Amino acid sequence: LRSVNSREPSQVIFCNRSPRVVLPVWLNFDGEPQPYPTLPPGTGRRIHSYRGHLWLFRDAGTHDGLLVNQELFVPSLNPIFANITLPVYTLKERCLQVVRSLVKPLDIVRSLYEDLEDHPNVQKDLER
Amino acid sequence: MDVFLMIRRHKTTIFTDAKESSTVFELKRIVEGILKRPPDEQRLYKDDQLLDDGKTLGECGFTSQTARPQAPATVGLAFRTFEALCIEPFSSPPELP
Amino acid sequence: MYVKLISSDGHEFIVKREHALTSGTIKAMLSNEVNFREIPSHVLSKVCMYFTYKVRYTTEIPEFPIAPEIALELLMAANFLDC
Repeated sequence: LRSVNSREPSQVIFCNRSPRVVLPVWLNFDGEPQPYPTLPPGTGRRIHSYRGHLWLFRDAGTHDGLLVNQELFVPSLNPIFANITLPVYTLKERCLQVVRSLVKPLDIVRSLYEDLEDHPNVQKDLER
Repeated sequence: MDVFLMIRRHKTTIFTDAKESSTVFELKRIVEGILKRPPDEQRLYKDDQLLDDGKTLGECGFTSQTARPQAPATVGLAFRTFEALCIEPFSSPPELP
Repeated sequence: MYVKLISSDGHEFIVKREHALTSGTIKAMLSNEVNFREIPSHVLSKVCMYFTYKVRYTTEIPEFPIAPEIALELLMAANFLDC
């Protein structure tokens, strides 16, 4: 997974249709994730990228996974609209989310202690 | 527009949707398909307010934007002489750790 | 076509078959009432709300709300049912 160094510019608008502070993540030419500055919820940002580049986005406080035009966004030839939405999380993950966010890293099974500690991670999702 | 409702009575709670254009009486028809009781033995409420068979759910304040999938509006159900409106509350959560 | 999901405290939640079948656990417990000995009604109403929310949105999606006091229990419920 790496941006394709096309040098063909590509005009993109980062539209934030989620109640989360979005963190855009560009996958540079070696596949490493590069963090761009964040979009408050409901705010947009016209941005300059290139055909064949690799973008993903996360909640920027918890790294929860968001959708862009419903997982990986590649600017194609022209501007282009990257619509960043909440996914329909599982009920389990959604509860992991709420719990995570109210307790610093309790009365639940041992298998759930691990789930709560298996934070969403960008390096993690990438291998997938 | 679809409205999402919990229809509630005693310890019974149906989750269903209807159109905002559809009628109280038409909702009573839905109850009949489920709880097998004909509409004339049914009364429908929005809070304490008896609802009229002819009025639309929207008129009655069940709007697509208030009656939501993840947060559905409540419609009181009374059976029949007619009982009073009774809805048993849900259990109460423990205290926060 | 509907099913009855009964909570630990007697409350009887009647929801469309297809909504309940989302849960793989419930599909087994139907193969049509299902009794939930460890799930109280304030947890099982949320589960039912989640079914509707999940079926409608699977535009822009809204956050599924979860109050703090019900968060732990709902987590166990979600964990058991896999929903």
